[PDB]
Amino acid sequence: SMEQVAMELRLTELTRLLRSVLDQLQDKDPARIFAQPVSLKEVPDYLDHIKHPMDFATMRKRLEAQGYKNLHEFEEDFDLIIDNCMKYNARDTVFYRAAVRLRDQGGVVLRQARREVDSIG
Repeated sequence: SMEQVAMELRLTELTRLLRSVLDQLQDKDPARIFAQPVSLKEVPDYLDHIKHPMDFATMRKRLEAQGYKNLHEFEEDFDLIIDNCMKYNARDTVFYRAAVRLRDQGGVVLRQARREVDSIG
């Protein structure tokens, strides 16, 4: 149907905007602390602590399959990256600190993304 096509065009365009948002958030992680999944070879107990691992590479795979239907879904995964790190790592660690700075800097990007998603529809 033509409606299904219109819907798919909206999803494509959301994907475009979320790709740009993802790039911008990932620039706020210049250390690349969040770039890849925590290695279960290197942290064998990780899943005993963290039930839903997340990282920027995993988000990108979902994004490119158009697997984010709305901005809320995408923000859920970004918040997992941050929140997983702040639980596993102590306050005095470069990992925790990196997550705080990513959260704070990312907030700015996400605030305007929400306005754009609403504005463009």
